Formats: sequence, structure tokens, C-alpha cells
Amino acid sequence: QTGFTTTNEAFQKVQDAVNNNAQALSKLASELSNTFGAISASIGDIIQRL
Amino acid sequence: LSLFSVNDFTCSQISPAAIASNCYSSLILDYFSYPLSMKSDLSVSSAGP
Repeated sequence: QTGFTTTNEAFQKVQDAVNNNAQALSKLASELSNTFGAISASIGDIIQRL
Repeated sequence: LSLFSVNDFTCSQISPAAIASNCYSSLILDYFSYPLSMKSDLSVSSAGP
């Protein structure tokens, strides 16, 4: 009951599993969305470009 | 374009329609006298003197 943080190695594994699912979702979709390249609008010539 | 009759109009990496009507952060232009007889030298692919 007293220590549920650094003392519990198993707790760190649960934190890692939560971190992995969130990190994979954000890196695979959110980071790729918007600037996929160095500069991207998600598609070519969205409005101003012709 | 109206001020000077154009012998040739060529745009590379951009549409001619786009160059007339697009939003660009900055415009840089160079004006110089270039002979009609020598137009081949001023080509990016070619390496004329």
C-alpha cells in the first residue's frame, strides 16, 4: 500500500504499456498528418497553389 | 507582359497560370539584355558559356 511507484517494477511495466500505445498512435498518425515531408499540407496545392 | 512583347514564355517547376495567379512569400526578379540569337546557353539542363 505505501509504495506503488519506483519500488514496484511491475507498475513501471504497466506505465510502459500505456506509454507504448499512446506513442505508437501519435507517431504513426498525428506526426504523419500535417507535415508528412519537411513541409506538407496533407495534399498538394490545397488552396493557394494551382 | 503588356509593356514588352514576349519572344518566348517558359516556366519551370511552376505552372504559367500559377505564376500569374499564386501567393508567394517573396518575389525575386532579374532584368538584363539577352540576344535572340543565343537562347540555348541560358538553360538549367544545358551548360553553355
